[PDB]
Order: sequence, then structure tokens, then C-alpha cells
Amino acid sequence: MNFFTSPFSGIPLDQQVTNPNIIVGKHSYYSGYYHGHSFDDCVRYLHPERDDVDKLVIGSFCSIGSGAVFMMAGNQGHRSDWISTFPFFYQDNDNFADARDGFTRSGDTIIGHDVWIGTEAMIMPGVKIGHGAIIASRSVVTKDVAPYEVVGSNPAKHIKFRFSDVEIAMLLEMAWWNWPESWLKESMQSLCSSDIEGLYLNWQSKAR
Amino acid sequence: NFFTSPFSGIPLDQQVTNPNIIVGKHSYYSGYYHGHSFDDCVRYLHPERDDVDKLVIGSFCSIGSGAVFMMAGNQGHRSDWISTFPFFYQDNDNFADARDGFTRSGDTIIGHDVWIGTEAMIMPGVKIGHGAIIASRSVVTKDVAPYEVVGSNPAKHIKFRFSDVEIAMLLEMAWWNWPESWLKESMQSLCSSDIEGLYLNWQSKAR
Amino acid sequence: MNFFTSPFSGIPLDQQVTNPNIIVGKHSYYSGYYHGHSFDDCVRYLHPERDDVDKLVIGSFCSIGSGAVFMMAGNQGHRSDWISTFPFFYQDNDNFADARDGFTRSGDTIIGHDVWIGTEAMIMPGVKIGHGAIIASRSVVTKDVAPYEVVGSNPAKHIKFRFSDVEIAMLLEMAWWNWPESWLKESMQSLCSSDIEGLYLNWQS
Repeated sequence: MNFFTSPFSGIPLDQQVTNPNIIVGKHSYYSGYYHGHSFDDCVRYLHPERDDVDKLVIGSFCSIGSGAVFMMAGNQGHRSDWISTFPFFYQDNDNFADARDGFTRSGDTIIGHDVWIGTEAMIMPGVKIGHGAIIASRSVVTKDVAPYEVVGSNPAKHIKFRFSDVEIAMLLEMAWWNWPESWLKESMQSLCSSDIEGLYLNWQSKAR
Repeated sequence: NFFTSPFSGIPLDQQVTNPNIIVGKHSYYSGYYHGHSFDDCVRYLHPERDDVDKLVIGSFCSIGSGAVFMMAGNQGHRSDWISTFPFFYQDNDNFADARDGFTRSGDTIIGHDVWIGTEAMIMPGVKIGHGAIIASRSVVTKDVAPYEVVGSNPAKHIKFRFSDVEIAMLLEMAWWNWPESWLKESMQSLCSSDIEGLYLNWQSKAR
Repeated sequence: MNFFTSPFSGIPLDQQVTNPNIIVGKHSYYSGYYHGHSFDDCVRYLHPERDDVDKLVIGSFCSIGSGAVFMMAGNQGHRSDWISTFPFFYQDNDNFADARDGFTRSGDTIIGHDVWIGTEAMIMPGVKIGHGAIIASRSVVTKDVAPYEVVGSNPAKHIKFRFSDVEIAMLLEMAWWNWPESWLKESMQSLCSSDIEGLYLNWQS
């Protein structure tokens, strides 16, 4: 059947994540009706018992679309630089006895705060995505994405920045995702507008 | 699974249930490899609301397995707002003053005799002209002209199916709208490359 | 329910293929947990009962990622060069009675030995993939692929070769996938190395 009761249903990640190697912030939600499973099965090949593997970290206030894929397990035992990509070490067969372990880690996959990931996007092992970034639907993200950068395609590539450099710097500095709730609640209208600078000047006089 | 076999292609009008999905006759979906009927091809389309973007598909379309039609516009996310988090749609009292981020994209309109390859994705608001071909796994972000072939992600121009004049002749004769009797009689001609023939034959019958 | 018991489960192809028109070499495996189904449903539209359709041939020691797609049945009855792409012939309506059969074969799909196919890659009908090739995840493979070539993207495009032209000459020549299993057992450390030249010299003498 289905983890989700409605197409329009978006459940917070911190109510469906079971894998100790997945670390999630508040409010970030996964919208998964079209692919059936909860968030855990978005995160592929991530051993939940091992402390020595690439981990997945997701900030707060993320929007994650249906069927998005986060690839873990690094090269999954396959070494293209070796004579064979075939994972002899992992096929239990008396003849593959002296095989070396091909498994190479790629680094953690870190998703910043306020990231919107489109439906069926695929994030490759070890990539870092900056706060406020947008990943177009069906993207295959193979390298790091800068804060507030919009990328898309396969492999994914620069489309544009959401805002000026000044505004990006103002956002990274004010880190509204970390405000007291009180402040957050007060600022809902500004957050639903394009007035980065007015929000910034305001925060400045309250906070500095 | 909703399809009895891999080769099983059921007409859209035998399976659509969403009032906001409008479909021609003959158009079929072969969705065996993705289990669900065609309704679930059409993502985020409210069936009750008369004020949201619609999906309109014409006659004689061939829609491949797990093709996707994205509705609901930006789905409440505003890239030009400070945050794309859809506060207005989240169940939280701290989000009471949020404004509504939803923006419609316009309707998605697929014309007649359009073939859409398996697992291709159609973005909100795109118009795809008559006789167009959308390659498998295409991500269709902009309108497709009549008899155009496009592919890739984002989908880009590959080819036209025919010359400008042939396209014109086909757009004028509009076989998909002929009386049923003419259609049955045109069967061998339609399974042919002979635009000019059929066109001249049509002219003497219809003008 | 799911064919595979764990995400880390990889079942050999030869233990899960029931379709006579799929020919699979030894040790090749499909790691299919995330798409639930056995390999048979990776292979799309291959009529099991007939001998006049395109077939799938896969070499030994291949590694196939979850949800890889092998498109069979050529043009599926749709003729872009014809007036309509609508498959009249294949639909039941008395009005389509005199339709011509639009089906056309594409040739076999042939994956060589030692091929790694990334998750959710799509191999188009009739393509040939050379030994030791790597197909990136989400590739849409519309053209043939050279031995030891790495491709990715949609449509797939040349990224690079894994080895020099000489080293590729040597591997094609020594074809270690055909060695008796006894030899392989002695060669494991060499196969988990970048030493093509070393093993080559070891093979001839």
C-alpha cells in the first residue's frame, strides 16, 4: 500500500526517519505519495548499524519531492580504476577468496537549510548542497551546489542564483532558520516576500 | 497492477476519473511497468476545484508507461520569496501569518496524435502540438510545436517529422476529426508515408 | 512484498530469469531491492514465446543497478515516418480493420562482459555495449558503447575510457572472464589492481 494518505500530504522527516545514519532538522518534510515508501527508502544503501560509513545530514525547512534519491555507500564496492568493476569481495564464492575490498567512501552528503529538492532528483554520493538551493525535478546532482543556487539537468548544472550576492550574504549571516520561534513567527510575512534587505536591517537592530 | 499484460494499452477514457483531466477517444496508456492506472500519472491535480490548472489531452495519443504530468504549478514554493518552504501549507500555528505561495502555471494541453515515451515528464503549463513526439525520459520544460520531436532533460529540439508544407497539409486536413466512415476508409493510407496523396484525396471529398 | 530481502542483496541473473529470450552469462547479478521486482521486469516488452523478436544478451560478471531498464520490442509498433504514430493495427476497434502492422525490429540488445550498469539507466532498443563499459546512473543509452568506455547523461555521451588504448587491447585480447575459474582464484589480487600490463605478461607465458 502507501505510507501517505494523500498526494498533497507532506510528512516531516523527523517523524519518519528510522535510520541512525540520517540526521534531519525541524520542519523539513518529504512529500512521497507517488512513490509509496517513507523517507528511509529514499536514502539508498545506507547501513543503519555502522558508524564508519558516509552519513546523510539534512538541515531544517527543506522541501523534498516525491521519489527523490540520495545515493549512499560511495562506489558500492566497484573500482573503475581496477581491472574489473565486478565486486568479487562481496560475492561469496570460494574462488573469489583473495579479493580486495573495492569499497571507497565518498564523504557525507550534506543538505543545508531551506533546500527545495524537486521530484525524482538524484543526489550522488558525498555531495554538499548549500542553504537556500533549488534542485530541479529529475536533476542528477554530481557535484556541490552553492548556497541559493538553482541547478538542473543530468548531470545537473548551473541555472542561476536566486538573489544578488549582497542578499545571499545577508541571508547566510542572519540564518533565520536559527531564530527563536517567537522571531520566526513574527517574520512570516517578510519571509513570504522578496524583501531580504528589509528583513536583514530589521534583524540587525534586534539582534546585534 | 492495473494492467493485465505489458502489451496492454487501455484507452484514457476507460480509466480517467479526475474531472480536471479531459481526454480524446482512442488515446491510450500502457502502464503495466508502473502498475497504477492513468489518474496517478497526473500528479497533484485537485479533482474538486474549478480554479486550478487542467490537463487536456487530444485524440489518438500514445502514452508510455509511467509518463508523468506535473500539475499544481509551483506547488506552493516561491523561488523569489526569501524561503521556498511552503509555510502557508504546513500545519503549524507559528506559520499563521504566512502568505499563500501557490501560483498556477496555466493548463497542460496535449494535442492530437501525440506519442509520449515511457517515464517522460511534462512540467506544468506546457502545450504540446499535434503529431509531436516526446522521447522516453524527456523532461519537457517548454512548448513543443506540431510534428516536432524533442528529447533530453531539459527536452530540446531533435527533428521535425515532416517538411513545413506536409505539416501544413496535415494541420489543414485534421484527420483526427474526420467522420468515422472516412477514418475507416483511410486506414491503409494513414499507415503510409503519403501525406500528399491523402491530402489531395481529402480535398476532393471535403472542399 | 519485494523480490530482494535487503538493499545490499544482489541475486545472480541466471537465478531469476525466466524469459527464454533473455540470455545471461555467469556471475552477472541484478541488485534490485529499490524497485521490488526481479530482473524479468527490467526487460521491457520482450515476448517470451517467440523467436522472431529482438533478444537480450548479457555477458558474464556484469553488475546491474536497481531499476535499470532494457527496452525491447523496437519501435513498439509506432512509425514516425507514417502519418500517425497511433498503433491502429494493435488496437481493437472494427474501424482500424485495414491498418498496416507498424512494428519494426531494432536488432538484439547485447551487453558484453564486465559491464557495470548504474541504477535506473535506460538502454534503448538494439544497442550494443562493449566489454568493461560503465553506464552511469540515469543514463539514457541511445547509441553503442565502446569496450571500457564510461558514458553518462540523457542522451548518453562519452565521458572517458577507463584505460589507455594499449591496455584495452590487452584486456580484450586476454578476455579473463573466459578463463577457467581455477585461474581466476589465483588471479584475484591482480584483478583488484590497476596492473593490466602485469597480468597480460602473466597470461602469455
